[PDB]
Amino acid sequence: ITAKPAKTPTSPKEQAIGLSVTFLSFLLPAGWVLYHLDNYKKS
Amino acid sequence: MAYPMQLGFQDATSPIMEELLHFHDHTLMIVFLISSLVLYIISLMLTTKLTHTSTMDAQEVETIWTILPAIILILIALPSLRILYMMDEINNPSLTVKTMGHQWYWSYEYTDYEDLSFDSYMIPTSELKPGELRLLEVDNRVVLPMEMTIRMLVSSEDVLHSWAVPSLGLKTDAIPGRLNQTTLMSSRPGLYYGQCSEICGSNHSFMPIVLELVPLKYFEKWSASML
Amino acid sequence: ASAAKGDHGGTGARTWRFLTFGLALPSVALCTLNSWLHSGHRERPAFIPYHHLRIRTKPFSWGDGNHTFFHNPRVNPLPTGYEK
Amino acid sequence: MFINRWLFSTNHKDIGTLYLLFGAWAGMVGTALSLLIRAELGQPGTLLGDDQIYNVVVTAHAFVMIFFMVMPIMIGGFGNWLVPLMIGAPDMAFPRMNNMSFWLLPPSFLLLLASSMVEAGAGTGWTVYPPLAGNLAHAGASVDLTIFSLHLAGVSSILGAINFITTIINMKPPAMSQYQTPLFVWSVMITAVLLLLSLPVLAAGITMLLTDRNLNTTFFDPAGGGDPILYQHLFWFFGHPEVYILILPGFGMISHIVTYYSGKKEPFGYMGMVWAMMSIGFLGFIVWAHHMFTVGMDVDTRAYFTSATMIIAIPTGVKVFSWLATLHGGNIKWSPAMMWALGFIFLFTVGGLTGIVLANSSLDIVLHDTYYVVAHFHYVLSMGAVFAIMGGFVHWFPLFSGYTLNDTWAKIHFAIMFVGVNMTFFPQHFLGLSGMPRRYSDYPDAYTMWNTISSMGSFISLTAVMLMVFIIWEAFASKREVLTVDLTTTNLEWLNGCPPPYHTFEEPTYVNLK
Amino acid sequence: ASGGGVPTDEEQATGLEREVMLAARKGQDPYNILAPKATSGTKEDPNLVPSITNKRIVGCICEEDNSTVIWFWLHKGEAQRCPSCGTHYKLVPHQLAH
Amino acid sequence: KIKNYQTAPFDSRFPNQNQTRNCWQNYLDFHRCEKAMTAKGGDVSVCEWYRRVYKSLCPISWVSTWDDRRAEGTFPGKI
Amino acid sequence: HQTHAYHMVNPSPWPLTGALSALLMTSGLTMWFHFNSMTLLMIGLTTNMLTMYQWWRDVIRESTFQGHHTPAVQKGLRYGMILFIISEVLFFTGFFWAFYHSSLAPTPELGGCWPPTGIHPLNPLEVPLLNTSVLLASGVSITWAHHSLMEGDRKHMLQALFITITLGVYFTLLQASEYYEAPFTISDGVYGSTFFVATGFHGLHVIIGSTFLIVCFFRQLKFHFTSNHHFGFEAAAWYWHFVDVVWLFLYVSIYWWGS
Amino acid sequence: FENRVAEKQKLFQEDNGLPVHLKGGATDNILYRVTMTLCLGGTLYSLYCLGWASFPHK
Amino acid sequence: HYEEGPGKNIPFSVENKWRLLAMMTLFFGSGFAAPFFIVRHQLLKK
Ligand SMILES: CCCCCCCCCCCCCCCCCC(=O)OCC(COC(=O)CCCCCCCCCCCCCCCCC)OC(=O)CCCCCCCCCCCCCCCCC
Ligand code: HEA
Ligand code: HEA
Ligand SMILES: CCCCC/C=C/C/C=C/C/C=C/C/C=C/CCCC(=O)O[C@H](COC(=O)CCCCCCCCCCCCCCCCC)COP(=O)(O)OCCN
Ligand SMILES: CCCCC/C=C/C/C=C/C/C=C/C/C=C\CCCC(=O)O[C@H](COC(=O)CCCCCCCCCCCCCCCCC)COP(=O)(O)OCCN
Ligand SMILES: CCCCC/C=C\C/C=C/C/C=C\C/C=C\CCCC(=O)O[C@H](COC(=O)CCCCCCCCCCCCCCCCC)COP(=O)(O)OCCN
Ligand SMILES: CCCCCC/C=C/CCCCCCCCCC(=O)O[C@H](COC(=O)CCCCCCCCCCCCCCC)COP(=O)(O)OC[C@@H](O)CO
Ligand SMILES: CCCCCC/C=C\CCCCCCCCCC(=O)O[C@H](COC(=O)CCCCCCCCCCCCCCC)COP(=O)(O)OC[C@@H](O)CO
Ligand SMILES: CCCCCC/C=C\CCCCCCCCCC(=O)O[C@H](COC(=O)CCCCCCCCCCCCCCC)COP(=O)(O)OC[C@@H](O)CO
Ligand SMILES: CCCCCCCCCCO[C@@H]1O[C@H](CO)[C@@H](O[C@H]2O[C@H](CO)[C@@H](O)[C@H](O)[C@H]2O)[C@H](O)[C@H]1O
Ligand SMILES: CCCCCCCCCCO[C@@H]1O[C@H](CO)[C@@H](O[C@H]2O[C@H](CO)[C@@H](O)[C@H](O)[C@H]2O)[C@H](O)[C@H]1O
Ligand SMILES: C[C@H](CCC(=O)O)[C@H]1CC[C@H]2[C@@H]3[C@H](O)C[C@@H]4C[C@H](O)CC[C@]4(C)[C@H]3C[C@H](O)[C@]12C
Ligand SMILES: C[C@H](CCC(=O)O)[C@H]1CC[C@H]2[C@@H]3[C@H](O)C[C@@H]4C[C@H](O)CC[C@]4(C)[C@H]3C[C@H](O)[C@]12C
Ligand code: CUA
Ligand SMILES: [Cu+2]
Ligand SMILES: [Mg+2]
Ligand code: NA
Ligand SMILES: [O-]
Ligand SMILES: [Zn+2]
Repeated sequence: ITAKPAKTPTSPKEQAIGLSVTFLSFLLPAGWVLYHLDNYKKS
Repeated sequence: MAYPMQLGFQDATSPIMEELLHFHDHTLMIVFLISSLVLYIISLMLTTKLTHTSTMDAQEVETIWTILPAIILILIALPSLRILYMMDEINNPSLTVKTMGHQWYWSYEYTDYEDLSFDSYMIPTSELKPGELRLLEVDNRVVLPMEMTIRMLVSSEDVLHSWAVPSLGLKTDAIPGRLNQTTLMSSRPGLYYGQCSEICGSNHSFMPIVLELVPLKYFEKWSASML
Repeated sequence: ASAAKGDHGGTGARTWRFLTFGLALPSVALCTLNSWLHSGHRERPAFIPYHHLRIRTKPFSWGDGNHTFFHNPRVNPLPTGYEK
Repeated sequence: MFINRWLFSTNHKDIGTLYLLFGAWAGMVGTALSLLIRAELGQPGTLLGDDQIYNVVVTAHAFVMIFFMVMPIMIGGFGNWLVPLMIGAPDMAFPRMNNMSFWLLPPSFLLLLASSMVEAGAGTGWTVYPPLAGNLAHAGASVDLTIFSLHLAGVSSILGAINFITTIINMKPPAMSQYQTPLFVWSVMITAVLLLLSLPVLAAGITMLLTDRNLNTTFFDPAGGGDPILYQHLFWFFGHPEVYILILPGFGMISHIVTYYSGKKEPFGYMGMVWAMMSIGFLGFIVWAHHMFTVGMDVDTRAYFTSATMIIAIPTGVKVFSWLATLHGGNIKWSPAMMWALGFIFLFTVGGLTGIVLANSSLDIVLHDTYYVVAHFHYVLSMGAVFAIMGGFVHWFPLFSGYTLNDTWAKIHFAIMFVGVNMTFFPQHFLGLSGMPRRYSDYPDAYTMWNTISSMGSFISLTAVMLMVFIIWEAFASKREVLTVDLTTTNLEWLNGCPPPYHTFEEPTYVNLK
Repeated sequence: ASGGGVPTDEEQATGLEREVMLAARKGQDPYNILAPKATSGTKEDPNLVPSITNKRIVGCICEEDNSTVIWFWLHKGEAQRCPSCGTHYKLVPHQLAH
Repeated sequence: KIKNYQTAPFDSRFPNQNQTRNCWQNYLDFHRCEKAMTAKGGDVSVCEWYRRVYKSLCPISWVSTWDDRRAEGTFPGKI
Repeated sequence: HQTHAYHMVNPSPWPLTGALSALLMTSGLTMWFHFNSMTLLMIGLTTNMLTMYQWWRDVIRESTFQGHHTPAVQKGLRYGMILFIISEVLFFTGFFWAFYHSSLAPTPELGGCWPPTGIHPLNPLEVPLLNTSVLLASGVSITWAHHSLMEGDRKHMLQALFITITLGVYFTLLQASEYYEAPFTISDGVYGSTFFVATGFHGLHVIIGSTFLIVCFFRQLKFHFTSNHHFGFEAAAWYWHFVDVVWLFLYVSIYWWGS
Repeated sequence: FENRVAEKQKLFQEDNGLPVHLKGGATDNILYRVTMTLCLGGTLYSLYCLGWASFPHK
Repeated sequence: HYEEGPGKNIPFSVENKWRLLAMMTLFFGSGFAAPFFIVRHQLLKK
């Protein structure tokens, strides 16, 4: 395929943030729940 | 039972299960061969700069790759069906035993002569004895005479369960309102384990099956002692 | 089969109206006669509390939860028998 | 305007887009469930400490992956986008009914998550066999909500099937015979026929489960003369067609992807490929009882179903060999999509061959309700339906968005997923031959090595799913607009540009008869 | 025995249905219901491709029974050729608004 | 007069995995034979073979339920 | 400005109100069965009927009034309706399978016989036979109505169609009666189960089909149909034959052979 | 009755850019508002009821 | 008429890649978290 160069280029810094933020949106909430499992059972 | 890092089938306890292993080796050679041939040929197609992008004639070659696969299926079906009908073949059992599935344990009935029946529950992990197996041991084993044709009748008094003993090649669903026949013949004495093979609620993972295979005289004296 | 009548030249409304009033409605009228003849009530049978009948695994979501939707006191017993 | 366009759509591309969005969200729900599963099995013992909760996780995992991720993406998504464009049709035949097929799915899903939030959920398996699914063993609303979820998903797919069949039959250029329609369109029409015939039998079964639970019927209850095996027959009568429904559009997309990235004007053996997909559709209706080899059925029946199941290998073989034949002498572009498609050909083959092992009723006695079945079907849904969805998505994202993906990030995503799924599912074969039951929350101790490896692999695939989200964000974040697409002469869906306009083929194509 | 009271397409058909119906009475196909008949499609005898714009997608079934359709845009101006078989096609713009 | 009974033998009327009818038949046959005799004076003994087969094959809980229902008047089969 | 014959439909809210009505009826049945309340059901049923009305109304507007129904659009709707009816045959097939399964291998709980011990079946020669006569008659009367319309005959179409509906309603009142009078219930084991659920779904389809015919009757009154364009009428006629043939199968199977 | 189809064809073909579900006039609007209100209100009462049934109430 | 072309044939804005990141994060995030909070919810019920 061929394409125009990016209209709004996304630098390494910017990708690092988007990837970091993406991963954390998945991991924090699951991690919170799995970490508090004992607290849910003893209750 | 299974042992750690086991790859294949539990060792054959009956001659029926002996036949399944040799049929499995057969079928698996064929699987490996085809799987390897597909993997190889993909890589053959993908490893040349040489091109032929024009229209290719499909008649001659479609013959080859329907007839060949069709022959392979027959090479598999033949012994598959030999074994199916051999399994079914009439046996003349010396003995009938019923098993009723329950939430969440097996009940057993030996009622040819006397009214012998007991409940069989998993040994809790906190109550295991030195060298006993987690999730597999039962309070009351199914004692059965070795080297003799036994008829198992399987059923349930609540939900579906299924009565399995992988070493003997056995799995018969346990359905209320229904009595499923199967036949059992251990070539050897010992302990032969199995697990409820139809989801039946909370404790489906925790209602196992232990067969204890001993000589007839020990079986007779056991039975008398269990009344 | 040809059934046994005749017909079948061109296919008009006229033919199908012929069959509507010549065969169809007369058949309905005969079966209506034949029915308003073998009707009137019948010997309601001795109640036996067979376990394969009057099934109750969950109360019905209407009434007292023990009557079926088209309950007829005359011919439908409850699991404990017919009603006074 | 936003409402008139996205809640009131009658446009095949916008509805295809709502489907892909819905599918992608469902995929996340489906994935979380699969990680809870593999968390519980990741070391010996109990994690959730409640094997009804485990049973509910497994049930919902399957409902979500099957009914809310695969079908809506493949048929609702790629189907509404591509089928009209590939036959130069101005939209689908019933473009307003098409919108209701889509809006039935959010309600269907709300019913499933309600099922899991009320009482103790439905710990039944996706098969929902009675009497466990019954009003004694599963008292209360959970199973009824599950039944009603399946009813709405059912109506959605039946109306969709009528829509694709009508559209593909009636809305081709007048000069295009069905033997000039591309293979993806064929895959969807044959899929739609399967959906038309099979779902109404499921609706019957689960409606009879609804009356046993709530109106004192006894269809499946021995006390009233009923039979639980009846429900199995009705469910599997649908359930086998269902699995071919899950893969046929997959086959369609694989055929286009392999053709395109081989730099070929056509797939090898077009008519053979049509024949194969139709044979597979037909045979898929006369094999259902291979799901029932252990319920206690007569030897002759078990020999028929063994034999009828194996036949399917032949037509399926003609597709596999025809894809190798398409590659042969190709000018191969090692694009991300081609990688997915080459992954597909290999893993699907592996999965189908373990299927052929299960076809032998004899062996199936030992393998049934073990992890050997779980391994078989994850090789053909989580390396088959999923790999064909990925290949299609990276291949057609530019058409749908106007934007291009980073090809390097996408090859990286492929590499991570391939290791993930192979580490997750290959060992389950061993767990199966050695006799580990399925629908188990804990296992005897000998099973720990392969369960640990399997659970670790489940995590490597989570990492790919997370990267995927980032990759789609990067594409939209960077905004690299498409210019040129090769092979438009044999890929009509690209020929109106990227994205194509809201209205396409306002002027139909011109095709001579000669 | 009989009578009337039931309108005809000629009396009561309207909008695009009426337009399709009246065009077919004159043997015209403005709404692309019929497959065009090919010419020999040479330079001298090109395939005449009606359009309401200055481009329209052709699809060429190069030979009878071919399953592969070759798709390309035809622009107003000099006769273009099918990239697979070379048969010529010419755009003949403008129409509709009658 | 085979007696020397170990278990119910193969009955060619019931050759497949589902043995429900086999149990049921032998239960009916016994209580039938038992009624013939406990009416016309003779010896339950001639009914014995039906008794041993149904006892061998039938779940305790089925027999138990069938017996309770004979007593109740709700037994659905014909004796 | 299109130069194809097919119908681009205006943005519609009815697909959304349809889907939500589906959620309201299913969650309302759940509310009814389990939490002893009918209000969700009452609302879903209402919005469903409101949806149905406005959607099919719009189809009339689009066709009779705006003329978007070219021969191509009509050919499509034909396929659509044939495909819908096929889907309904497979639904019923599920219940025939159920019936044949239960009745061909009666279980011990039933006395090992069909009919089950304690089931006193309806005489297939009484109201069942009348019902058969009524649906077959309606099959004749709707065919006369079809030929009347094709031949331009307004009065005779309306007469034939009125008759077809009357017979439709007659069947419905008869079935309501024999439901009331039946000595067995839906809870009389698998006999009651198969009987009331199979014939009860049939009964619903008779009402749906009757409703469709009535819509066709009123549209004909307002002169919507021409002698050559009347797909609403053919669809209703196809549906009505379907309902008729399903009844013949129920009669032969449940009422006659199952007696 | 008389054949007033031609009247209706004029009304529904009037070039006012109104969609087909609103083109009949003010009652189309009223009926739509009642339909959409029952649907959206019913769906919120639905979400409340799932709320209710999600937590134990002896 | 509606808007056509890149970033305009979708029901979400791509005008700002950070606003977009928030939306994608909420959307795939609500999906993945939902099961964890259902397990939680059932563990707490008893
Ligand atoms: C994941 C961990 C692997 C564990 C291995 C254990 C070894 C230690 C004991 C070291 C050895 C100890 C000796 C004990 C002998 C016991 C014999 C027995 O009981 O006999 C039964 C055994 C016989 O099986 C075996 O003989 C082992 C299977 C190996 C197959 C070839 C793969 C080799 C590569 C390994 C990487 C796997 C992951 C990727 C595999 C990719 C998917 C197939 O168990 C089976 O029946 C397995 C059934 C698998 C069915 C799938 C068929 C598809 C195959 C496709 C191959 C693609 C080519 C690779 C191409 C590879 C490129 C990617
Ligand atoms: C399509 C169907 C599908 C998919 C994709 C999956 C995916 C996975 N499944 Fe699934 N599974 C089933 C269908 C599927 N499964 C069924 C039907 C059962 C049986 C249920 C029962 O017994 O009742 C089951 C059972 C099952 C068990 C057995 C439970 C038990 O017996 O106790 C396990 C255990 O490992 C498991 C694991 C996994 C894992 C790790 C993944 C995945 O994590 C592997 C990696 C794949 C992904 C993460 C895919 C992500 C795709 C997307 C997100 C789409 C993105 C969208 C766009 C680009 C538009 N599955
Ligand atoms: C897309 C989904 C999909 C597909 C395509 C298939 C394809 C096949 N399946 Fe599978 N299957 C499932 C999804 C699928 N399956 C699921 C979800 C279950 C269980 C669900 C549950 O219980 O919850 C299941 C269960 C299942 C069982 C029951 C096991 C048990 O529960 O005990 C069996 C038994 O025969 C089976 C067989 C097959 C066969 C023979 C094929 C064939 O169609 C495969 C044919 C393909 C090949 C053979 C490879 C390509 C061919 C060649 C390279 C040519 C040469 C080949 C030969 C010579 C053989 N499947
Ligand atoms: C368990 C029991 C075991 C038994 C064994 C069972 C065996 C079953 C066998 C089935 C036979 C199948 C064969 C397949 C083919 C059959 C014939 C092909 C028909 C066909 O294709 O022919 C065409 C169509 O005809 C058509 O539909 C047909 C047109 C018919 C018109 C001629 C009929 C005239 C005779 C009298 C008509 C009946 C009376 C009507 C009123 C009755 C009221 C009650 C040609 O039409 P035509 O001739 O120009 O005129 C048409 C009439 N207008
Ligand atoms: C509690 C149960 C109640 C049941 C309820 C349901 C019933 C369904 C019926 C619906 C009511 C509709 C009836 C219509 C009646 C009259 C219509 C008026 C028109 C008329 O009188 O029709 C005439 C013929 O019909 C006529 O005699 C009409 C003939 C009527 C037929 C009735 C059958 C009479 C039976 C007696 C004889 C039986 C013998 C049959 C045996 C042989 C069969 C093989 C012809 O008209 P015309 O000359 O072409 O018109 C001139 C221009 N249009
Ligand atoms: C002449 C027929 C008139 C029909 C209109 C009257 C009533 C409403 C029901 C109609 C819907 C039809 C089928 C639904 C299922 C079962 C009903 C069977 C028909 C019926 O009405 O049967 C009655 C049972 O009523 C009962 O419980 C039924 C109580 C009502 C239950 C509501 C329905 C719940 C089930 C809905 C499932 C829908 C799934 C469809 C799937 C769509 C496709 C994907 C019989 O009465 P009885 O007192 O047992 O015996 C008579 C004794 N004197
Ligand atoms: C107490 C009463 C309770 C009633 C509520 C229960 C439900 C009732 C449903 C009744 C069905 C009504 C259907 C009305 C359809 C009217 C619209 C119509 O008929 O539309 C026609 C096309 O048909 C079309 O779209 C095709 C129309 C397809 C509709 C198919 C309907 C059957 C399916 C209904 C739902 C089944 C549910 C099954 C449950 C298990 C319009 O084209 P023509 O007629 O050619 O006219 C144009 C000419 O005038 C030109 O000169
Ligand atoms: C337990 C409770 C479960 C409840 C679930 C109920 C589910 C949904 C709620 C019902 C909402 C339905 C509202 C009316 C829908 C009418 C559809 C219709 O009439 O669809 C037509 C197409 O299908 C055709 O013909 C023929 C097809 C007509 C389909 C009729 C829709 C009824 C759906 C019933 C279920 C179907 C499956 C039954 C088999 C098991 C018209 O196509 P459109 O794209 O609109 O217009 C195109 C234009 O060219 C017309 O001018
Ligand atoms: C159409 C032609 C296809 C040709 C293939 C055959 C298909 C169907 C017809 C066959 C039905 C009768 C078969 C006769 C053989 C035996 C019947 C029998 O008895 O079958 C019973 C149930 O059949 C039952 O209801 C079976 C109920 C029917 C299920 C059939 C499934 C197919 C349905 C889909 C077809 C699409 C329909 C399209 C609409 C026209 C099974 O119980 P047994 O195992 O006896 O248990 C007793 C034990 O004590 C013995 O050990
Ligand atoms: C299968 C999908 C899941 C994959 C694995 C996800 C693991 C990623 C970790 C992200 O999770 C965080 O871990 C923290 C700890 O590392 C938790 O804090 C907990 O522990 C801290 C100290 O140890 C305290 O400060 C906090 O209050 C307490 O909530 C926190 O809630 C959780 O978000
Ligand atoms: C996605 C949708 C999923 C839907 C899930 C299905 C659940 C539908 C159930 C409807 O719930 C209702 O809520 C009422 C209140 O609004 C309850 O009042 C009940 O609660 C209290 C009893 O303590 C008191 O208010 C009353 O006496 C008593 O009737 C009532 O019983 C219950 O039926
Ligand atoms: C005749 C038909 C269509 C040919 C055409 O119209 O183009 C073709 C298409 C696919 C062909 C089949 C497929 O190639 C699969 C089979 C291949 C074997 O070589 C012959 C039988 C076989 C079953 C073929 C018979 C016949 O040649 C088929 C059915
Ligand atoms: C009103 C109309 C006459 C004028 C016109 O054609 O519009 C006539 C034609 C056919 C008549 C109908 C048909 O004769 C069928 C029915 C006959 C009943 O005797 C009265 C109601 C009945 C439903 C009639 C009502 C009305 O008189 C109709 C509808
Ligand atoms: Cu008992 Cu699983
Ligand atoms: Cu299958
Ligand atoms: Mg099983
Ligand atoms: Na565990
Ligand atoms: O399968
Ligand atoms: Zn050409």
